[PDB]
Amino acid sequence: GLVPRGSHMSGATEACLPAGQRKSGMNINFYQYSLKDSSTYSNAAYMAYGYASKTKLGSVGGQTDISIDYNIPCVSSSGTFPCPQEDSYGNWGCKGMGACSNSQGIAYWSTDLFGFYTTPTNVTLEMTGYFLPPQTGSYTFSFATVDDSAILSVGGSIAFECCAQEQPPITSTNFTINGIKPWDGSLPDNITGTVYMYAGYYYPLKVVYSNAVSWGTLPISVELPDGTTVSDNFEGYVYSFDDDLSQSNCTIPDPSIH
Ligand SMILES: [Cl-]
Ligand SMILES: [Cl-]
Ligand SMILES: [Gd]
Repeated sequence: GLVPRGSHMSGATEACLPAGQRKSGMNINFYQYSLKDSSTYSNAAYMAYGYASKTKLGSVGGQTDISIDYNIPCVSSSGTFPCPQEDSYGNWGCKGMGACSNSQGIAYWSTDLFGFYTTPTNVTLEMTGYFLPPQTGSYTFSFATVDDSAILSVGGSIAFECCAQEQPPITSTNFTINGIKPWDGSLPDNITGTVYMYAGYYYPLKVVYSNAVSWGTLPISVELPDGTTVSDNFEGYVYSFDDDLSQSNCTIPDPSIH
């Protein structure tokens, strides 16, 4: 037929065409989160939107390197250096540093999260922007591991509303990757979510990440339709647009027929 039939039962992921000035990178908003609170971040509502009802600490924009790798200090015989989690041992030392005199259970202050001075031991952050597929097809997003709790959402009315990136979070819990810290135990590594995307449309993207204590980890990747993998540095794929709530045509509910 003259036209494609469209994804079945309106199943295409909603995307956007913002007409404003495109900016490289994602916006990162930071919110208060309590040290050693292992329960708040176990709730879907909290991870989708509830985080923004706590105190906003600040923000940084234009971030293209979006992976989290936060290692606590080891106060060692030779000075204070960050300890890779896999190198921590005993009660406690860090391999190649000897015994550490400092507690694993207190808050620590650092700029390791996107240059923003905060407590990476205990914080919640929201990354927002738009993913621009250069290729039409299936994209598979993944978290290699999660310390401590995280979601990733893709699409208009899932991540956020088109042309409304800067607005209070929407209530959708239809996560693309659910890496929420379980109540009982934890969850596997390399948790994944797949989205079919049309080249040249802007797909809203939200990552919400939380840490309660010590090490923070969120290695973010995407597998492209060509089978190659982009890890950590999403330069060329992620962008921000200032809100334009007046741009009437901004939402594309079905890019499969637009
Ligand atoms: Cl350090
Ligand atoms: Cl050692
Ligand atoms: Gd942690």
